Amino acid sequence: ARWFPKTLPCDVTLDVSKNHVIVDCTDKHLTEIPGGIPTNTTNLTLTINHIPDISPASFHRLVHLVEIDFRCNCVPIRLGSKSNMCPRRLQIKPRSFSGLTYLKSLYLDGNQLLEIPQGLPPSLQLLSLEANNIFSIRKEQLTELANIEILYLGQNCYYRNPCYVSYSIEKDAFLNLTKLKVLSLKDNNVTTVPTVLPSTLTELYLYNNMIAEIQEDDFNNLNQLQILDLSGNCPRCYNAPFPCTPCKNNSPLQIPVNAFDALTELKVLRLHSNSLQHVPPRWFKNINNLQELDLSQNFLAKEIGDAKFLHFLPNLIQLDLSFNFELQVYRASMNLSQAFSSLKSLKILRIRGYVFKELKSFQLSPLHNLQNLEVLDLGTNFIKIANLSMFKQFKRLKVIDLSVNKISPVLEQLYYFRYDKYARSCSCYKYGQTLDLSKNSIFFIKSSDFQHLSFLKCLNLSGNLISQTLNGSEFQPLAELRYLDFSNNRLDLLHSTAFEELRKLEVLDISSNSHYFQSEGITHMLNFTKNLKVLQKLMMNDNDISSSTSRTMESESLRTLEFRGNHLDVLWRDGDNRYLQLFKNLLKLEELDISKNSLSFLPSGVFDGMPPNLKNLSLAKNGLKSFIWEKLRYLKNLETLDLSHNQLTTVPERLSNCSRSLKNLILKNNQIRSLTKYFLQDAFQLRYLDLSSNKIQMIQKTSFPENVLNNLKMLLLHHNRFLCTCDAVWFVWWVQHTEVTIPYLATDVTCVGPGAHKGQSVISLDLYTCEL
Amino acid sequence: ARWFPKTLPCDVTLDVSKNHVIVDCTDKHLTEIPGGIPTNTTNLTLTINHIPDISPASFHRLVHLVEIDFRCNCVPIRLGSKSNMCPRRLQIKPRSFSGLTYLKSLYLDGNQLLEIPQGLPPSLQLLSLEANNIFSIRKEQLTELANIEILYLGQNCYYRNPCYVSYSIEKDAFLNLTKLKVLSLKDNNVTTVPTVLPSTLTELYLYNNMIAEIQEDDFNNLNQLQILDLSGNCPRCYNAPFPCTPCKNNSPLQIPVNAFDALTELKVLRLHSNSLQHVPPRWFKNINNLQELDLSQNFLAKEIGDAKFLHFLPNLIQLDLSFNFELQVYRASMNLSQAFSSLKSLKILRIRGYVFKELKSFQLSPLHNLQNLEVLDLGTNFIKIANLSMFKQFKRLKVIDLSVNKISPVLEQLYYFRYDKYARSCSCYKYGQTLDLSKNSIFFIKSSDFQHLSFLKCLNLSGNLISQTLNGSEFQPLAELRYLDFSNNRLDLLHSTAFEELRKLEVLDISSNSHYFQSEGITHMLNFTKNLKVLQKLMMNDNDISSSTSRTMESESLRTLEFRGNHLDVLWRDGDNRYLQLFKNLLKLEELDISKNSLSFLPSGVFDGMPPNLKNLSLAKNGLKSFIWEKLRYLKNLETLDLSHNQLTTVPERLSNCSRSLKNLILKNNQIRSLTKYFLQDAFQLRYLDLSSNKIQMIQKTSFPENVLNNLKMLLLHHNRFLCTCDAVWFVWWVQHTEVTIPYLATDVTCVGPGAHKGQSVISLDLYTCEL
Ligand SMILES: *[C@@H]1O[C@H](CO)[C@@H](O[C@@H]2O[C@H](CO)[C@@H](O)[C@H](O)[C@H]2NC(C)=O)[C@H](O)[C@H]1NC(C)=O
Ligand SMILES: *[C@@H]1O[C@H](CO)[C@@H](O[C@@H]2O[C@H](CO)[C@@H](O)[C@H](O)[C@H]2NC(C)=O)[C@H](O)[C@H]1NC(C)=O
Ligand SMILES: *[C@@H]1O[C@H](CO)[C@@H](O[C@@H]2O[C@H](CO)[C@@H](O)[C@H](O)[C@H]2NC(C)=O)[C@H](O)[C@H]1NC(C)=O
Ligand SMILES: *[C@@H]1O[C@H](CO)[C@@H](O[C@@H]2O[C@H](CO)[C@@H](O)[C@H](O)[C@H]2NC(C)=O)[C@H](O)[C@H]1NC(C)=O
Ligand SMILES: CCNCc1nc2c(N)nc3ccccc3c2n1CC(C)(C)O
Ligand SMILES: CCNCc1nc2c(N)nc3ccccc3c2n1CC(C)(C)O
Ligand SMILES: *[C@@H]1O[C@H](CO)[C@@H](O)[C@H](O)[C@H]1NC(C)=O
Ligand SMILES: *[C@@H]1O[C@H](CO)[C@@H](O)[C@H](O)[C@H]1NC(C)=O
Ligand SMILES: *[C@@H]1O[C@H](CO)[C@@H](O)[C@H](O)[C@H]1NC(C)=O
Ligand SMILES: *[C@@H]1O[C@H](CO)[C@@H](O)[C@H](O)[C@H]1NC(C)=O
Ligand SMILES: *[C@@H]1O[C@H](CO)[C@@H](O)[C@H](O)[C@H]1NC(C)=O
Ligand SMILES: *[C@@H]1O[C@H](CO)[C@@H](O)[C@H](O)[C@H]1NC(C)=O
Ligand SMILES: *[C@@H]1O[C@H](CO)[C@@H](O)[C@H](O)[C@H]1NC(C)=O
Ligand SMILES: *[C@@H]1O[C@H](CO)[C@@H](O)[C@H](O)[C@H]1NC(C)=O
Ligand SMILES: *[C@@H]1O[C@H](CO)[C@@H](O)[C@H](O)[C@H]1NC(C)=O
Ligand SMILES: *[C@@H]1O[C@H](CO)[C@@H](O)[C@H](O)[C@H]1NC(C)=O
Ligand SMILES: *[C@@H]1O[C@H](CO)[C@@H](O)[C@H](O)[C@H]1NC(C)=O
Repeated sequence: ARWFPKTLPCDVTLDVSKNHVIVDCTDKHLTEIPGGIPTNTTNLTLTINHIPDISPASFHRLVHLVEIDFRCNCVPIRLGSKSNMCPRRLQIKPRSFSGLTYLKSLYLDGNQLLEIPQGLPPSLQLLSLEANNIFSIRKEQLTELANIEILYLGQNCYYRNPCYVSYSIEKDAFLNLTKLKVLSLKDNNVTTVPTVLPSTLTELYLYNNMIAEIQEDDFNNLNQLQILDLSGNCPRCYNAPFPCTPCKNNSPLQIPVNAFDALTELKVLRLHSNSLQHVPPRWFKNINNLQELDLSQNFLAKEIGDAKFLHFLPNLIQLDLSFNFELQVYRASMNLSQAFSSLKSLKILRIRGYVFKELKSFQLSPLHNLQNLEVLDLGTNFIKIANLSMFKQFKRLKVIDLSVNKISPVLEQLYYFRYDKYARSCSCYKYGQTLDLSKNSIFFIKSSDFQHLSFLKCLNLSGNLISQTLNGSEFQPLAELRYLDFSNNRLDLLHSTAFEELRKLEVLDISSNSHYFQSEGITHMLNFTKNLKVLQKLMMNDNDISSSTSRTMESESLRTLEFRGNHLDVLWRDGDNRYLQLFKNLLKLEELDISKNSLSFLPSGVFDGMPPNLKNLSLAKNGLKSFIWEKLRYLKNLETLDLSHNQLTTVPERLSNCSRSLKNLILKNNQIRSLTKYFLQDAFQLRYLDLSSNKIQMIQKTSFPENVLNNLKMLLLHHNRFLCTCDAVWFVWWVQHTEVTIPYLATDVTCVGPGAHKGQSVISLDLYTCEL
Repeated sequence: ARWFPKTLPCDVTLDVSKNHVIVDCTDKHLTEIPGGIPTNTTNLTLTINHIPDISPASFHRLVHLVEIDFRCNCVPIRLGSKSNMCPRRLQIKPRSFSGLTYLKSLYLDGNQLLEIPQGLPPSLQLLSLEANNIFSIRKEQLTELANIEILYLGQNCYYRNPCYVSYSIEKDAFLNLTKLKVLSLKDNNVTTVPTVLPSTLTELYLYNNMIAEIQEDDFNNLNQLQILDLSGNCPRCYNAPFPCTPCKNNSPLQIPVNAFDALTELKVLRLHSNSLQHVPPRWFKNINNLQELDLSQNFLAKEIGDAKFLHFLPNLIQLDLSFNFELQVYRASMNLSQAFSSLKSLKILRIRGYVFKELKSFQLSPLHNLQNLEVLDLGTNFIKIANLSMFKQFKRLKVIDLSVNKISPVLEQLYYFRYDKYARSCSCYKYGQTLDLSKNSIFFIKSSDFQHLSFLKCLNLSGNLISQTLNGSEFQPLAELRYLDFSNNRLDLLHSTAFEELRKLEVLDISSNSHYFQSEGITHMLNFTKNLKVLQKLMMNDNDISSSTSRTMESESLRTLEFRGNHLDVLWRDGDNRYLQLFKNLLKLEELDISKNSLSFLPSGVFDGMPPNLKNLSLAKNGLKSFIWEKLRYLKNLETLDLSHNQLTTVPERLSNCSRSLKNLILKNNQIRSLTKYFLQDAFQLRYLDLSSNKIQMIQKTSFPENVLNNLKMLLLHHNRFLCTCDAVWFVWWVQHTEVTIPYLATDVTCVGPGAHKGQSVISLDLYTCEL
């Protein structure tokens, strides 16, 4: 199928439309730039290798390069692997880049460089030098960058990559960069705003530095600026997860009342962790276009009850005031200034970490007539009391977020406290109105708790303390609810009428409710599904279910059942036939996950007990030591079979004789040491096959007929025990010449032997002596 | 050191005092009895192999055998491995046992035998034939057993090993076994009590059968019987975890009032799962000695309120009345008859599964003057209300068990419901008075909850819903408490005064309280230990701890800290020095478990930050990819180092130069491929070394000096990658001749190659061609 096998250890992709030739050698354990890179290459990526040097030889033939991505070949010690430390900084020899007349983007982040690389071609639009050791910026070193438009210099002096001095920037070092639009000097030990900056700037990132004061004219000429981030200058250090040094005298970042007067195009202003105690209204007198304001992690608790500056922000879309509470103070209630009602455009309001005992409806009246408000986030406030009926006046909202509180009758998990959320490395909302009560202290629920909340589409009760026999009465008002997340509670399924009042429920999650399933003698009605007439997906993972009072689960609607992390091995104890049809009467079930059920064997009868339309079956991670492949004939609609992470040792003699429907067969991480002689014969309908991480030594053509292989959408073979003897000649030739997608050919499709060939890639194997 | 290497794949022990030669071939994957078993062998065990036959050659030379243990070489299908099913039942040829003039004990359980083996020697005292296929007992087949005292015939016809007919016993089949003391016919589909039985019987096991009625004279002659078990005849089938057929019309096992009149020596009567509705006092008229009565899994709920029979049981030690509740009945309270007060000798009372809402002090008054009472078990009753102060009248008890209830302001976990708790296979009580409130619904606690309970030594609150900031006030009456189990709650360690009122506390378990450690920005005072002045052991496993407001834990008493299952990798983020001394001021800490903390590397400063008297350190299961062995020099008292289940690839060049104190070094399940040339040179304090489950190919003599090997109590080497070439000549010879204890030589110290030798045990390897 190929006359010239590809030996290059990189992926090569063809973007005919914009004439791009993409060569991606990411994470190929290279110690040199590989030979034979195509001369037409436009995008060359060498990220995460151990190439110690660049020289004119490096890209000599590659005159068409628009982008070199050479990140993280020598990353700073505390940021990189401690098992493969980089011994010496990347060495760049003169005029390695000057021949590349078309080069627009150069990424050299994370190479321990000491100076800005010189000799760069004047076509360059983007230069990236994050996580190097460059902490002095001189005008002279920037002359080469006349046409530069995006310049990243951050992370060159901070606690994970120290330079032990203040960052240095020469007066007007950036000024004659007349095209520069984005400048990022974050995480750099910078002490003053650099001046004068070019008025072309649209984005300026100065956050996480040691700037104590803003001068009146620091931003005087920047009439095109759209994003300004000054966060983390004079940080609020309480409970900081990183080493945190505050400004002296509990000082805030000092910003003169007129400092932003020139910023008429500013759409985003970030003032997170600046220890602000006041927000002067005068700041925003000439900014009418501001859309996003971040004021989290300051000391604005009292300002929130006053907040006159809000009257100047009628175009604001997002307001963040999270974590402004006064230390050691547990307020009685939330005091929102009436000025919030002048925020006519607000869609997102976040006030986590205000820290107060009781929320009452009148406290939210300033928001009552904000017509665009879509998200109200009051998480992590330790609220003990809130009458949920209160939110009848907020039907228009998409998400009401009370997550992580103490109520009783999606942002990353580190978000407000992490050092740099934007550091670069080397859900039920769509169903409609969401009330998120997850991670609260709700121990008991009753219908009145949800009075006037009939409009709700998703209710998140995950991680409460609900330890209750539901009988169909607790959710009566929730007549529109489509999604209930009830995971991490203590559901007691005594009654098969549980949840039946949720007559429009489509998704139910009762995962991690194992408490009552763990003790003998307790009644469990797993047939509670019959009463849920539009239920589409049921999750009951990690419930430790090893017994059931009912012997069948019933549903004519359910299409997906997740049953992972239970004890079907106990339910299907050999000799006990009573539960072999547990799933049989889920007539429209197509996907069944019964991985992690300690199923070391399948008793006869489980396959005949499967419902008739089963399409996706997972039996992964069961410790399965044997498997009657012929029993797959009962599964007449089977398309995906996941047998990964087991102890299987054989494949079927004729996959076509076991299932002439199967498309995806996943056998990774088993103990298979050989294939049957006619394994895939006539298995035409097959499209995806994972044999990786087994012990296969040989594969002959009879097992892998090409009438089958070339309609394979992927074939995974890596991490086996291939023996590269003259018996392997067909397999080696076929692998070298096939166009079927096989991952990790360059890195993990390897001979274990004999001796000479140990560790050698099958792709590079020369077997001419077999033909002499 | 040995002139004749042992090649026999069995363990051989010498018990010089009792003149025993013990040969243990348990689970050696033998398909034949090995040659060369010592002629003096007295105890031979071949359990769990695949030896298909026994013949006169089997034990030909072994005339001194007192015991043959040949269990489970062909186990019934539903009881055995489905990956290695036994193809044909064990074959015993004639006269295989008659030459064994001293044979006292013969175990042939689980071999699918069809008849009682004939030709047995007249010395035999014990025959065991459980889990075979013998379901007709004839007097003729028993004549050979004249001297038998112990006969196990159960598990030959039941749902896990069906015979599809009723068990058959000939009239007086057992009568002429005049020495028989123990007869077990459990799990056999028996339909009547066999008669007449020999009057020597002391123990009769007839449980899990199909006996519907006892005849009035079925036990008439058994004036020596001490234990009678008739349980599981007419079973109580509700929520049974095995296929269960009740007698119909809800009939009980029918027992005439005089059926026990002859059993004057009876000490144990088991009537579990017999569907009893009454316990006639007349049953016990001539049983004056009964000590143990099991009446669990009947329908005695109403009888418990009357219970006139208890007046005839003044010597009873143990009474079990668990799971007698009426189906679908949730009683208001528990009604214990006054007759319980006549149980003068009672030590243990178990009444689980009575199922009632409210426990109150007056309900237990019949027990107030039972002076010998030690255990009151009221678990699994769904009690919602209980004033714990009532147990002030129960200071003499050792354990008050309210586990698994719904209270709100040690038996196996399958015990009452499993089919045969005695089926054979092929904790804080010690501190004093214990109140076990585990697995209840306690969400909030206050001091008054423990009013009058100052005598308690151990309190188990595990698995409740306590989601509360403790501040030192909640446990004030518990002035003698030595052990608090607070695991699986939702501890909020806001205050460093938590638990400080428990001034005699020695052990605290706060494991699996991860809830509030999972959300960012929440204050955690891990320095709460300072106030606990006699605390010896602290468990805080599986708390997901990744942040702390305090930087150090402090204690003058703590000796053991379990800190497993947290995120020290995040706390010790490279470049953040603030937590590197978290444990430094636990000045008396001797044991530290920080396994499972995602520590893929150890930041420098961790070892210098350890407290000075640390002796046992676990770093297991961390994904550790590298390790600076020289840093062990900081741990001048280190004796045990557990690095198991990591990714290490090297050992130190000279262990003695890293730690002068190290005695136990555990390196199992790593990636070590070779040892350093002088690894163990002069490591004179080393005593235990585990290198199993690595990738070692070769070991040379320089690495293993003999003056060090002579002090090793164990050296574990199994499951490596040994290369059995002429280069391995020292190691192969040394392994064959050493006296150092090396486990699994017979089974898992194996050549991986070259070719001819794959799978061969190095103990069997012949390398003479290397020496020609
Ligand atoms: C190949 O490299 C070019 C050069 O950087 C990439 O083109 C840039 O793509 C971003 C994505 O929107 C644009 O903002 C830049 O303006 C583009 N620059 C030019 C000169 O066109 C391109 O994305 C890369 N393609 C791949 C597949 O890596
Ligand atoms: C940021 O710059 C400060 C100084 O502006 C550095 O602090 C100095 O560090 C040296 C070397 O450790 C000390 O000897 C001086 O006493 C420090 N001076 C002051 C004024 O603090 C600091 O190390 C730099 N931070 C990083 C992360 O590189
Ligand atoms: C070796 O076999 C003898 C004979 O079966 C065992 O001796 C019996 O041990 C039990 C347990 O202590 C006693 O109750 C019996 O009284 C002993 N004698 C008989 C005739 O059964 C002995 O325990 C075995 N030893 C080992 C190490 O297996
Ligand atoms: C226990 O004995 C009964 C008979 O006393 C067995 O039941 C019979 O089984 C055969 C074949 O399965 C049926 O055709 C009969 O109808 C059954 N008879 C009755 C009276 O039910 C039963 O199989 C035996 N149990 C075991 C585990 O062997
Ligand atoms: C040993 C009990 N077995 C049956 C049983 N199961 C449960 C259960 N899951 N939850 C409960 C919650 C409250 C009260 C009782 C139960 C209960 N009961 C007892 C009864 C309702 C009479 O069936
Ligand atoms: C945003 C969190 N700031 C630190 C904090 N942690 C906790 C905690 N673990 N538990 C609590 C329980 C009740 C009320 C408050 C807290 C609380 N607070 C707030 C503080 C003012 C210090 O009390
Ligand atoms: C809220 O705070 C504001 C300003 O700090 C002030 O009007 C008043 O003290 C508070 N009002 C209420 C109703 O609590
Ligand atoms: C909660 O508020 C609603 C107002 O919609 C009211 O109907 C209900 O009585 C209140 N409940 C409590 C417990 O205050
Ligand atoms: C419910 O909230 C939990 C806890 O934050 C979250 O992990 C989960 O994804 C949410 N469920 C849905 C369906 O969004
Ligand atoms: C369900 O339980 C609720 C809550 O206690 C109760 O009001 C109602 O009577 C019960 N309904 C049924 C049908 O059992
Ligand atoms: C589920 O099975 C139990 C078994 O007794 C039965 O009581 C109940 O009627 C069944 N489920 C229904 C009716 O949804
Ligand atoms: C308890 O039940 C027994 C049995 O019916 C009855 O005789 C007795 O009067 C009851 N006593 C109480 C206090 O309920
Ligand atoms: C519990 O009983 C004790 C009697 O020892 C009494 O002092 C206390 O008031 C009772 N508590 C409650 C809540 O009834
Ligand atoms: C407390 O009870 C739990 C739950 O039953 C049990 O697992 C644990 O071992 C008990 N703790 C002690 C110290 O006995
Ligand atoms: C500790 O909490 C208890 C329970 O609310 C309270 O009574 C007590 O005053 C608190 N003590 C301190 C010192 O805050
Ligand atoms: C624990 O350490 C913190 C330091 O963050 C301090 O506020 C507190 O007083 C300390 N408490 C004790 C008991 O040492
Ligand atoms: C390790 O060995 C070197 C060289 O023999 C010696 O100088 C050094 O003191 C030793 N260190 C320890 C801790 O034994």
